[PDB]
Amino acid sequence: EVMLVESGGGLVKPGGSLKLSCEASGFSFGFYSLSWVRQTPEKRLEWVATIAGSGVGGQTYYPDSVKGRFTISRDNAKNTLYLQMSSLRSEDTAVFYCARHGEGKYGSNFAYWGQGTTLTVS
Amino acid sequence: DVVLTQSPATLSVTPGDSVSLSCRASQTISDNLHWYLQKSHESPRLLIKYSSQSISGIPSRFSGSGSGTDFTLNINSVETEDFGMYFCQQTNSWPLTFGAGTKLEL
Amino acid sequence: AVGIGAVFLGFLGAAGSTMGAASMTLTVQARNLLSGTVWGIKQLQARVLAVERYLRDQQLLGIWGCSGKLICCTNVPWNSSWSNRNLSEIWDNMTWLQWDKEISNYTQIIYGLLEESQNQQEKNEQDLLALD
Amino acid sequence: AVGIGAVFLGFLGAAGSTMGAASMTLTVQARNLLSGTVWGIKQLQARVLAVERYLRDQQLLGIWGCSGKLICCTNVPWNSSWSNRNLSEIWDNMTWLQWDKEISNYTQIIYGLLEESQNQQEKNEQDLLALD
Amino acid sequence: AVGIGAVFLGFLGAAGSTMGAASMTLTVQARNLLSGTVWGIKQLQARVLAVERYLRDQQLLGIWGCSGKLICCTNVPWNSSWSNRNLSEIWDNMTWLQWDKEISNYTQIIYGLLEESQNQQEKNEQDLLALD
Amino acid sequence: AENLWVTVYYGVPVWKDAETTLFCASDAKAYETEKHNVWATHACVPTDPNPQEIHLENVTEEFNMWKNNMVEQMHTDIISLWDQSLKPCVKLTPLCVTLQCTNVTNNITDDMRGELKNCSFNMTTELRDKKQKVYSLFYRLDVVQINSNKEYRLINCNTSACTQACPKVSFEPIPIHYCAPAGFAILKCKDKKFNGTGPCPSVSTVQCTHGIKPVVSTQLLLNGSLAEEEVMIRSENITNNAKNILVQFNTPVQINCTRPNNNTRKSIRIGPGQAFYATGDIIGDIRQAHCNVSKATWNETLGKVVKQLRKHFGNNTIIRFANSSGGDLEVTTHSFNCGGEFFYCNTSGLFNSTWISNNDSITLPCRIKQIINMWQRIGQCMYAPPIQGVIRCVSNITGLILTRDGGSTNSTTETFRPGGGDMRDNWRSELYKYKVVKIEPLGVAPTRCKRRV
Amino acid sequence: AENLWVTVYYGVPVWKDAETTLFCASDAKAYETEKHNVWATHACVPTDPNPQEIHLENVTEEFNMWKNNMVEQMHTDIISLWDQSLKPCVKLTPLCVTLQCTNVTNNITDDMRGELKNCSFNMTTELRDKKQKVYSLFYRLDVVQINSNKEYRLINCNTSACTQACPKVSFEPIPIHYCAPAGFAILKCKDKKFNGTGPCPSVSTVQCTHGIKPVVSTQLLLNGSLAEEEVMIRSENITNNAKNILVQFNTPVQINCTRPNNNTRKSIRIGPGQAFYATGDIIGDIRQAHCNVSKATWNETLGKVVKQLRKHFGNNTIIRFANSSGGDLEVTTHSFNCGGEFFYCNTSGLFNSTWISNNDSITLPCRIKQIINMWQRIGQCMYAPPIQGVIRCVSNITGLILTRDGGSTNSTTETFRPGGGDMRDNWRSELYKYKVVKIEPLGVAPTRCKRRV
Amino acid sequence: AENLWVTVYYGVPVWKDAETTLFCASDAKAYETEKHNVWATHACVPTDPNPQEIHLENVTEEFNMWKNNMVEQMHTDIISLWDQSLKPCVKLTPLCVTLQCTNVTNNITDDMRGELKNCSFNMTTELRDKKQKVYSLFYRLDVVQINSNKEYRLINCNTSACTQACPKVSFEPIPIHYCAPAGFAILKCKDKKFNGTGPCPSVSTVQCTHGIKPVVSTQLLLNGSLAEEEVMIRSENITNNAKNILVQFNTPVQINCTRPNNNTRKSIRIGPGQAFYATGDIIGDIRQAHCNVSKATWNETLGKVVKQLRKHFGNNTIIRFANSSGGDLEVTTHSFNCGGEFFYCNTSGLFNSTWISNNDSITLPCRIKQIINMWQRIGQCMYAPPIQGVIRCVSNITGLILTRDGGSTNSTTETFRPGGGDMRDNWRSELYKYKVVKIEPLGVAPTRCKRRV
Ligand SMILES: *[C@@H]1O[C@H](CO)[C@@H](O[C@@H]2O[C@H](CO)[C@@H](O[C@@H]3O[C@H](CO)[C@@H](O)[C@H](O)[C@@H]3O)[C@H](O)[C@H]2NC(C)=O)[C@H](O)[C@H]1NC(C)=O
Ligand SMILES: *[C@@H]1O[C@H](CO)[C@@H](O)[C@H](O)[C@H]1NC(C)=O
Repeated sequence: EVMLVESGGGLVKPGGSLKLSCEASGFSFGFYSLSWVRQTPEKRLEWVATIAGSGVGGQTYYPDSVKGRFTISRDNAKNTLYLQMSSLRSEDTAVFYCARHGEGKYGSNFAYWGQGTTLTVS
Repeated sequence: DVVLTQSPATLSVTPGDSVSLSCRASQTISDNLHWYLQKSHESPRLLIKYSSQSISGIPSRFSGSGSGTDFTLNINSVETEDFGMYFCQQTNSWPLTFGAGTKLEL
Repeated sequence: AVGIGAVFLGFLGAAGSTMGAASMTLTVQARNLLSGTVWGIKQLQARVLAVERYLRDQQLLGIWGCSGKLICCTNVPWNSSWSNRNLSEIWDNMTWLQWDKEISNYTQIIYGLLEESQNQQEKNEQDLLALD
Repeated sequence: AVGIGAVFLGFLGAAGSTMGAASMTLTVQARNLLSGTVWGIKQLQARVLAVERYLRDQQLLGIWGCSGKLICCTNVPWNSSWSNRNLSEIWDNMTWLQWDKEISNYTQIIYGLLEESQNQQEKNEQDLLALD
Repeated sequence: AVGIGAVFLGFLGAAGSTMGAASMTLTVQARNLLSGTVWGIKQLQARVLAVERYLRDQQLLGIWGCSGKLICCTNVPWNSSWSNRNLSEIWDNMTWLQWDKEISNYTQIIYGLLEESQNQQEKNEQDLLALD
Repeated sequence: AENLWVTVYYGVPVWKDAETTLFCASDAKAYETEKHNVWATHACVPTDPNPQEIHLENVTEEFNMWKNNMVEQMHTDIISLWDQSLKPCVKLTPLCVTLQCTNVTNNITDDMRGELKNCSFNMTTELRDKKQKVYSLFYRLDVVQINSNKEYRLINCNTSACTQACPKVSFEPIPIHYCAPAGFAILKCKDKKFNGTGPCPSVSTVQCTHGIKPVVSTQLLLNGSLAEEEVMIRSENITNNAKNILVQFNTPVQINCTRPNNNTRKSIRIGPGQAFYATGDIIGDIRQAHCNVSKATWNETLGKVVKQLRKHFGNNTIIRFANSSGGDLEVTTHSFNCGGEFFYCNTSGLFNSTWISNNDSITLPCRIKQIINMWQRIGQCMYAPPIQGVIRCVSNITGLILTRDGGSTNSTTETFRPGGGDMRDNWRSELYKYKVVKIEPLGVAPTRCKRRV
Repeated sequence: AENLWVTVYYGVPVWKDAETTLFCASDAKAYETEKHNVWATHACVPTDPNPQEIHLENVTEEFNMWKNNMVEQMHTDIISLWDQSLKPCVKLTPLCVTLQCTNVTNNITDDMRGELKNCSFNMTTELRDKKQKVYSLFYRLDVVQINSNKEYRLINCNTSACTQACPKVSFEPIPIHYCAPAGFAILKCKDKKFNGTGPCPSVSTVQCTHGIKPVVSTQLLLNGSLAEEEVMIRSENITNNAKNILVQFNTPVQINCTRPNNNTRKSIRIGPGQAFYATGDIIGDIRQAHCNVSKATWNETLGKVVKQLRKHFGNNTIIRFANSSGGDLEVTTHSFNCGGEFFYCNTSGLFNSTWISNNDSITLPCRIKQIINMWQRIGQCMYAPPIQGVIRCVSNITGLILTRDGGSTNSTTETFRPGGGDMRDNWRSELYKYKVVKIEPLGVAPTRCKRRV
Repeated sequence: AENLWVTVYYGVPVWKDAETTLFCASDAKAYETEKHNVWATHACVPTDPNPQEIHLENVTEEFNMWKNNMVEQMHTDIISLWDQSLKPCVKLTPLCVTLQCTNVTNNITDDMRGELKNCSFNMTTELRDKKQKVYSLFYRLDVVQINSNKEYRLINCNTSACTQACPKVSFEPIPIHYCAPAGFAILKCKDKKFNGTGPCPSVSTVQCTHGIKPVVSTQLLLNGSLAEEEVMIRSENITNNAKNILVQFNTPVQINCTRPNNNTRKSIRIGPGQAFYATGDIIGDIRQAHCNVSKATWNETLGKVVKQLRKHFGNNTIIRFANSSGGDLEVTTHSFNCGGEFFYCNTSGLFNSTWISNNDSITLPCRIKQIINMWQRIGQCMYAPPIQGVIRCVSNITGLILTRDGGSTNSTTETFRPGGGDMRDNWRSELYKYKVVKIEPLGVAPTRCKRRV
């Protein structure tokens, strides 16, 4: 079945760095676009980063609020997704979810969500 | 950015009644609209993709409609397990944005 | 509209991959099977060879229990005289062309077993319908 | 040993056998029905007569409820004006070629009955599906 | 007596009639679709165009959920951007050529929607069948 | 309720306009005559009885007969089986020899002209050594002057060596039922008031057309498909001068064409099994071939068509006729076939009148030509053989092919002129009722049912 | 209970009589000879190994061989590929020149007559200007006299100029396996006692017939398909006088026909790349071509068939034979092929006996003809080229084609006479075992089950 | 557990090697030229845009180009439609007359010889009686001597009367995309280092090949498919002496062949509608047609191929070249087509060097022949008509066809010799990337699931 398990969350001082991981199984990992989306303690959902799949073009997408600071990457040979965080801010505190998209034209949606890992920056 | 406005923000309904949830976009997202339910202590789960096509595993009481800027999620006999936070989502343009959610209470 | 969906190559794309990577998309080779005064008969004998080799596999597929399901279980057991291989290997180690070499003697024994195992289940379904 | 050439007959093998023994193997007459510069058009016009008269039976089969199931009950009753015979003989006494003479007037009444009994049953599934 | 020529029309018999009386008999348009040295190649290139255009619509039908059932419900909803008309007319007001003019822009978006709504149901049915 | 779902519907009656290859259906009664005494009696398909002409009530359909197809294909294959029926028969190459021709023996009056030349020549026998010296008789439309003495030659031996016409075949018209293949219907317009274009609000579906007679007339359509009640005229844009006006009238005008020379045949042997039929002596008298029509019938029909022409050009319009000012011999003449011989008449006692809005017969002096270049192809001919005895036929004039006069002034008169031109326009007087559609099943409609799992 | 319901059965063994186009299956071993040294060795299909001749036990089937088909298609296509194997070869038109023929140099006895004429003539060379003077040799059965001096002509020079035969191709018979297409079976009657009509209670289904040798003999069938146990006679109405008696006997009678002239060939060049092979000098002596049969075998076989004929004509019937009272040279004679040359023998020392109910060889004096009108078509012939050396062949006489003599009196004798007639009757001695059926699946039978909803 | 069950799998990627009939895909842009100015522009299919050339990762496949199929079928049908484009054209039989030829008016030096003969003869006009006396001009490779006086004849007048070529058609090459039908794939080897056999570890599946130009050159392949990086040589066993070495080099060498005579045409009438185009006067001077190549590019290219030949024959090998020691005129020469005329050059200033392991142009004196015996069949030729004006073309020399010299001694040199031979080897320089496989879906594999009831 499709499995997404994130790890690496923690308490970070502001200005610090942290690498998140998402271990996936049950599908051809490299073909799917993958994203990190976070949910704030007030329960708002914020898209954080996307890396396209192998047959999608493999580019990365970030909102302006994180560009130059956040890096989404994948290691397709090990079916693992990574999220590299630098210059962390207290506003980054959230549960971070790994998510897998769908297929074809009607596959830009989030198809699978992880359990989430907690980042607290203070 | 596309702003998604969900209405109402919170709503209490008795199990068995039917509801219509509104999502309004600041720009046209004609078929770019998905619905998710997030219950308490859980991750979100996709309910409806690209405004109206139903998803295997989502109950038939869930129905979607709407085109352009105005979209509607119908729940046609609400069950106890359906109560939670409801989000709409657009894929028409970057950045990805959500509606504020309708919180359905019993 | 952002175009984020996942794409899985196209024709004969996973032709070297393992069985665990070949069985996700079989339909892409499925749908490109019908559409796509002397040089018209080279058109004629290419068309009636294409529709002929489509109808023969759609008939051998049709006369088992699998109308258009394109992947379907059956009831016949796997005699180890056919393959004698482990199960845990032959879905993620090998690939399909070594299988088609590894089994090509034992075809036309399997297709007769499949037809009799369908027609026996067919008449037993009729015998079930006959009593009530 | 196990596996003998006695009960494993061939093409048109049970063509004199009873109906209860002809219906055990119907697939053997089924699969040898499609496969098997002026003498090339005798190959072409033999092939496109074979595949046309194969598609006509797969179409006459197709418009009833029986897509490729090869044995199927239906809902029209058997009026005794057609055959008037008892049931207990006509699965082990007579044979199929004697049947084709014994019924050949009453075909195209049955074939007309089957289409209306299918499309009536079809709209009755739709009327069942519409209310729920 | 029983059996009259009034309501038993022929090919294209209800071609001006309403949808509620044209969908009663669809088989009559169904059966006249396959059957009926240089003027033989005008027969050949008419035959392999007839069986080609029969297999192409039977293939577009085949890859949805409707193998040969000829009337079938589906799961995709009816977006009102296509027609926006009420239902109580579209079974007794128009005729089929009036519908086909009224909809002809919106084909090939719908045909793309049915294939994805079938293949999503196909693999989700397979994922349901694999776990059990 | 509002949860409407897509339901497809296979085998549903709708059609589009298309074009595919049609085939014959020869009548089975013409199958008794053995092994192609006429062309296309063994080659293509025996017909069916009682073709299922079934009405299509509450149906309107936008017909057309000018942008119609299947009148190009019928002209194509009728060309093709006309070329199919002369290739086994014997080729007439070695006749382009220098002739020697005198006048035929006749009372040569200065008013009459010598219609027939003698033309005694040399020709190889079946032996390669011997060369017989044979004589014949020949018309003036077949010899040209080689330029003392006077020696002619055949006219088409330059640029077109051409065939005999095999006496096994016959040029009579047989009915032809065009039938659609599987998946195509043939709409037939049942309207008793129907010009060329326009919606025909009473159609009917067939599978095989009615018996079409393939005739060959250039002007003065013959022997086919009379009109219902009035005389209907029909064209394309009637304020154009390049589009012919195919008049088709309701009652037939009976013609009585004949040729009163006896015209005895004889067989010269070219080689091994290659006969050549030449006219030998003529028994009796040398008289001119003519045609007759009744003036009371013809004048009444022009009184009808000058009334119906005023429906499109108004009243007080002084309609007059003329006689096809110029052109080749196959456009200035009423070119037709009669019993196997090819008459070229002179329609100038017919098309000569003027009309204001307020027992005897007319004789048309015809003339006969033996080589034939029907459809005016570049490298083909057909030596039609002579035929024994007096030849006489009776035909029904059914429709005219008029042509307007391209005025550019503020006049009232409209000097109409007949003109044949393309041979397809003959068959548009027969194939205007029929269009061919393509059955397109697998429609789609929304209803309130969902595919249950 | 009594609510019986229709249950269809797809793929069910029943068949109906039909007729469709069959095709070859040449043996693959005969594929080594390259590019059509005989007709139809590259053109049609390579065969299959081990054809599934499978019994159909407890099956009876009403066969027929007189209203049978498949002897018409095989005659049709063998005509067609015979014309296909003559379209590449060179047409022999320019040989129709006035010959000049004397006797061949030989000991001319008054009792014998000159069988071969000398015939020195003129013929064009490959240059169009020059004309060489060449001589040949010709049989007396190919020239007739044009009427001092003595000048002949070809017999076929009237009405049919016809081709030479390319010495690359060969007229030998190869086996031909006729095969049914998909959906059609071929029933083979395995009954060892089976005349023409009647139910054959032991059938078997094949897909390709056994190797049929297409030979061309009028009387005295050769080289094919001997009978099993007795000598079986089979006909249509045996009380008819217009229906042939296809005798097929059980043991073969070996014939050893030859031609002992040396018959040197030579090549005259007609034009560009058109060679013509004419017989040049004759080496040795001029002796007559003959055939031999053993008198002990032939008289024993007629002793068998005069016993089996009394089963149909009663006993004490004095059966005698005669020698085909009249007709052309191709019906009164045993006309056949041997090594590529066409012998016409004289079966009148054979069919001459009378039978009452109580080491040496027979020589048949043959005669040779070079042009050939096999199947007796109207406008064809076939100049067979000469062949080098002494010619000798050995064949098995297998069956006769008799014909009774249509008496109208109360006699006992029945003077049988040979007669060839239609060439199809040869192939009915090969195609009586096979009928072609049409597989008709989708039967229907009532039983007690209903499609549940 | 161990109760494994059969599960079939439809639509599964595997293929086996096979061979079936492929078809055209003519480019749609070549459809504007009306009604077959070149062969096969209306007959076969307009192509598709952007053919889905898609990689097949992790796939190796044992290719071959020597035992490859589908390059014999392209040679088969290109022969056949070459005969299709000559069947409408006029047969040139009555030109076989005894000529009378003198030298053309030119400054005849004793060192040079007369290349063009006058050859005034007799010819029938369109009338069968008269015979005009006409003159022409002819090349020396078209006349042979009939042996006072001096009278010639045509060289092909022996053994092969052959047609003229209609000036409507054109012999130019258009690109041809071969496409597989449905159910068959075409594997294309994308390896930039790939000789004949061997696993190609970078394949790709197409449905239509790239645009192949069917050209006819014997030596010096033209206008097609340069190599990627190096000069690739490829053969069968390179230790064989009968197998050609198809060199294909990387940068093109531009050739500039021309013919500077004006060569005015004229039309002689043979008979009825049979024109014959013969070269009349020549305007200007009588100069020889030649070809030129640049010495700096060509000597560098031979410096490349002498490096790559040592990869197969070792180093310190004194490689030298020569000029095809003997043979016919179509193997000793660079035989090609240019604008509609058929040049036979003399490659002896090119292939003449020797190589040890340590602005001006070369002019090749070409020569023109008008009758043409492509594929060296027995009874065919093709009289190409003359064309007006100076003739000039520009082509890319892309590959050579060398041939080693079959030594049997312990020498070091390897005297390569050019040789064309079969024209298929040209197209094996185009069809080495492509093999054709047959897709076999519907596989079968055991797993642990059962069809529930
Ligand atoms: C291929 O290259 C060769 C080598 O150059 C060419 O032969 C040369 O052709 C040129 C032009 O035709 C000749 O030039 C002539 O020069 C005289 C003297 O000045 C001048 O009066 C003329 O007007 C002309 O330009 C040159 O003589 C000749 N080479 C020799 C040795 O005679 C050949 O023409 C080239 N081929 C093509 C198609 O360009
Ligand atoms: C010949 O040249 C090749 C090309 O590099 C080289 O590898 C080889 O060593 C040379 N042989 C000798 C004997 O130097």
